Amino acid sequence: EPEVTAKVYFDVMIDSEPLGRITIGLFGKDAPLTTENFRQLCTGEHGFGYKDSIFHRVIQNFMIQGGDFTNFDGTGGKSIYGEKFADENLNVKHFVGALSMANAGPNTNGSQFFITTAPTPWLDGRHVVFGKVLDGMDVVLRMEKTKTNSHDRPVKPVKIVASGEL
Repeated sequence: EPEVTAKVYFDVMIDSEPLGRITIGLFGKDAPLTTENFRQLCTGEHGFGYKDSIFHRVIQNFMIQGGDFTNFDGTGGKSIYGEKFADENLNVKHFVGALSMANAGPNTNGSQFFITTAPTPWLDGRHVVFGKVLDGMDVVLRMEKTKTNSHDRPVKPVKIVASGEL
């Protein structure tokens, strides 16, 4: 496993229901630019970030997806470096509990990420794995079972009510 160089957290709610804290460890040595973008979006030092954003897509036995704090539908988001930044490390394999950057092709990393819940080998080599859930995996598995109506969107918002560095 890669080395954990930092710890960030999400506090999750689903409509008048605290789900608990998800603790995330970052692979700051294998993906320094990617972890710094994620870390500073967790704290919000640049005036924007993950606080009060939602997980807009939930696919059972696959992944949950969030990070679109501009359009809330999977089309938006932006990095702290600008619009998009380059793929760093592509040799890390996905695993249950991994943090991985969503993209629209090579070198299109913004702020959208997913947390894998099952083996997803068809993403390997094409998405930058930059962290893992250290604690609160049961919260992730609870979020994964939420009711999705259409387009794999949760019928009730799965909201990150708080985020930052631990």
